[PDB]
Amino acid sequence: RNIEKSKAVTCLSNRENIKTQIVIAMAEESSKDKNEVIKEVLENKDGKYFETEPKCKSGGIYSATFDKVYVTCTKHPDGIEMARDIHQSMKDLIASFAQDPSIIPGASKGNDDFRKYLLDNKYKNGWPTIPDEFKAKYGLSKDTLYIQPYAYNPTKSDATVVVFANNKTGGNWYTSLVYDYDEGRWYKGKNGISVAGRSWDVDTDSVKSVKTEIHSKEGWGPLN
Ligand SMILES: [Zn+2]
Repeated sequence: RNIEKSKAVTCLSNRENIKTQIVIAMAEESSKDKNEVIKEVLENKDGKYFETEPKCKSGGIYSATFDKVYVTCTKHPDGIEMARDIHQSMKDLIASFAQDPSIIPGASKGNDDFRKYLLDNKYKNGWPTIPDEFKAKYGLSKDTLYIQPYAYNPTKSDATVVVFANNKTGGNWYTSLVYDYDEGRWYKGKNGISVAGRSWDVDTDSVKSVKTEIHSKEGWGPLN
């Protein structure tokens, strides 16, 4: 129904509001336990944070963590969490390879082979996808948008990981949606950029890192 989709959109906005209030609350009492800060925001202690305790209309239960602040709902999978999880799985795999080349089977130890490992061993139903409510809110495509990693130089000491989303499950490194892992934000532009063949965040004289580019290219900006 339009009811269920609305519940999903509403919950997303809830989680973003929870995130902002937690962030503000932590900056307020900088020297007090963060889990306790999170608990009071979630429960709307003394009506201080919201008009009422945030509740998911689909009956989900909210959680929030501190690394940067992230919020989840047990009934509404969140695209930022999915991106973070993908980013960390690739980072773990890169660290594992650094101790043991054989963790990737076969002769080829490239980005596609690291991704294949992730698909075979963890994401067995394929890459996770950007939730419809996030797409509706932020003006993204009806197309299924696959949240997925690109590993730059995964066998080397300057390995980096970028998570992005496009309508392909592989073989296309151009994207208009890039997840900036450092900011907790998706970036969107209308002209796609390639995430391949260059570092997430180390610029050279002639080749700007993906991160530099998403923050400086024209038509590019933050979404959430
Ligand atoms: Zn929810």
